[PDB]
Amino acid sequence: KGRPPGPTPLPVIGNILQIGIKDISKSLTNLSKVYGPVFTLYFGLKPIVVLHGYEAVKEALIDLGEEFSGRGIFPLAERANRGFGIVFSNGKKWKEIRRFSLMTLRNFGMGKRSIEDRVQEEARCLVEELRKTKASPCDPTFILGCAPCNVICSIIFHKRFDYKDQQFLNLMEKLNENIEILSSPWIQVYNNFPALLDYFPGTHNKLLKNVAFMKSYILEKVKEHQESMDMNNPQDFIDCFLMKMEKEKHNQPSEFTIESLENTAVDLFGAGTETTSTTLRYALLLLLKHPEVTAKVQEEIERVIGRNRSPCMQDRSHMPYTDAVVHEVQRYIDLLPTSLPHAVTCDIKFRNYLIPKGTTILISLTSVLHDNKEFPNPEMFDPHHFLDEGGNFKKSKYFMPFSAGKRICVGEALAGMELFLFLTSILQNFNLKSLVDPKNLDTTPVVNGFASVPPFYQLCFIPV
Ligand code: HEM
Ligand SMILES: C[C@@](O)(C(=O)Nc1ccc(S(=O)(=O)c2cccc(Br)c2)cc1Cl)C(F)(F)F
Repeated sequence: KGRPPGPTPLPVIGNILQIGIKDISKSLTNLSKVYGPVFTLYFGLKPIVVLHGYEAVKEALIDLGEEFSGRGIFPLAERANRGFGIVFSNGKKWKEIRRFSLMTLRNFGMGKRSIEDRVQEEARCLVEELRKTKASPCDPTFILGCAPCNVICSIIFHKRFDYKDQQFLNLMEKLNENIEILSSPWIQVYNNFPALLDYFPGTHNKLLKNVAFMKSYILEKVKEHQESMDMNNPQDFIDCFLMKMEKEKHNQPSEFTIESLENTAVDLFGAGTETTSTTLRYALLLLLKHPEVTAKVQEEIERVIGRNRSPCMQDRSHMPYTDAVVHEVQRYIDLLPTSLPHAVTCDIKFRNYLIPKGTTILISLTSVLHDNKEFPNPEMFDPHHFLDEGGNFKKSKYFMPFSAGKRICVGEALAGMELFLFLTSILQNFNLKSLVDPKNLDTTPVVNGFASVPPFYQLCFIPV
């Protein structure tokens, strides 16, 4: 017709009654059966266009990539973000900062030391810290959160920290606080009613204070770098950004500034820590529930890699089962069910519907990741979803946990390295033991807002 169809919204409240609050993804799936793959929803007064199923997602994100390359900024994000980096940036500001970040985040994008070497050092440090637990019951939340944060610390400041260093503990405290705030179920009420942000500013003020603390901490590092930076010899992301700024002195306007560097660094810490941490925490929980899966991974680790050397990225192609398990964890868990909000760059005609410039687009990653035809029994954890009859790795165009198109995760290659290297290192050195027993523990995702998190669990890391 003209505009995508949808349920008639109620005045002021919008479509909140149909969407709900607990499971947003199931509501979008039910609405798609009534309104089709392209439908309109109202988050208060804000019109949102939801894309359900692979065909609609692939046509928008890949075929009309540039048109759907914009980032939709919700009321809370708008108030909690003073200055943009990469995540909430748009236009030429986003295009330049993203292109720089992608080139810098390549394996050999920051001088002599590789991204892999930084992850490999962290994987070795992770094992040493799990060894300190003395095979006693523990909540892995803290230890599994330390490694991805330290990888970004090693990428931004060229040096990792001891899991006891106060400045590292402070940085993690601000990141965990911000995630707890963003993952609080009553937060979407601010997006449905942007007026409530003015009457109840306590939420966004706390996010602003933690971001300002992180920005100022990063500012100390950029000054230390400016003091000892050697041009022609970069060691990290800051060094690469400062020399890009030197190349930008001619044609002064510049998208690359000390301010934009602080914003990009906090974005990389925010988007790169909890995503990887939660996936690792969920992976270990799923490995406890399925010890037969864990045993087959350990068989591959013992045969391809030994016990006398650390795992590397070259081992992955020779390890189809382990690669399938990693892919299955990401596919099953559906970490970001609706990804990050998108926005249309210009007025476009999509599926015989007119979507005007700046309209917020919600990509249902669940509809792709949990496709019934591509993954028979999609609500069940099964490495066979990424395996053929012979046990060889079976790729899927439906594997979109990092989303797709122009806005695809900048840390896709990094997260892949971290997930593979950390999990193989843990299972090479330790056997996972549950105090509750495999039958008793629940692995069903706890969807509270716009992120899937595992339930609380404890486990023993027994050395092999
Ligand atoms: C398993 C771990 C991870 C998952 C599942 C994940 C997932 C995602 C998803 C779904 C998006 C939204 C893409 C979109 O807008 O459609 C995203 C964006 C982003 N992620 Fe990741 N991510 C992960 C790890 C990381 C890491 C380690 C980094 C650090 C380099 C990172 C940096 C980013 C950035 C900077 C963006 C914004 C991209 C942009 O607006 O252009 N992510 N990620
Ligand atoms: C700096 C800030 O932009 C921020 O931290 N934002 C942010 C961080 C992580 C994600 S995430 O999608 O990686 C995510 C979100 C919740 C739970 C998990 Br697990 C992962 C999304 C955002 Cl907008 C802030 F908002 F604080 F200002």
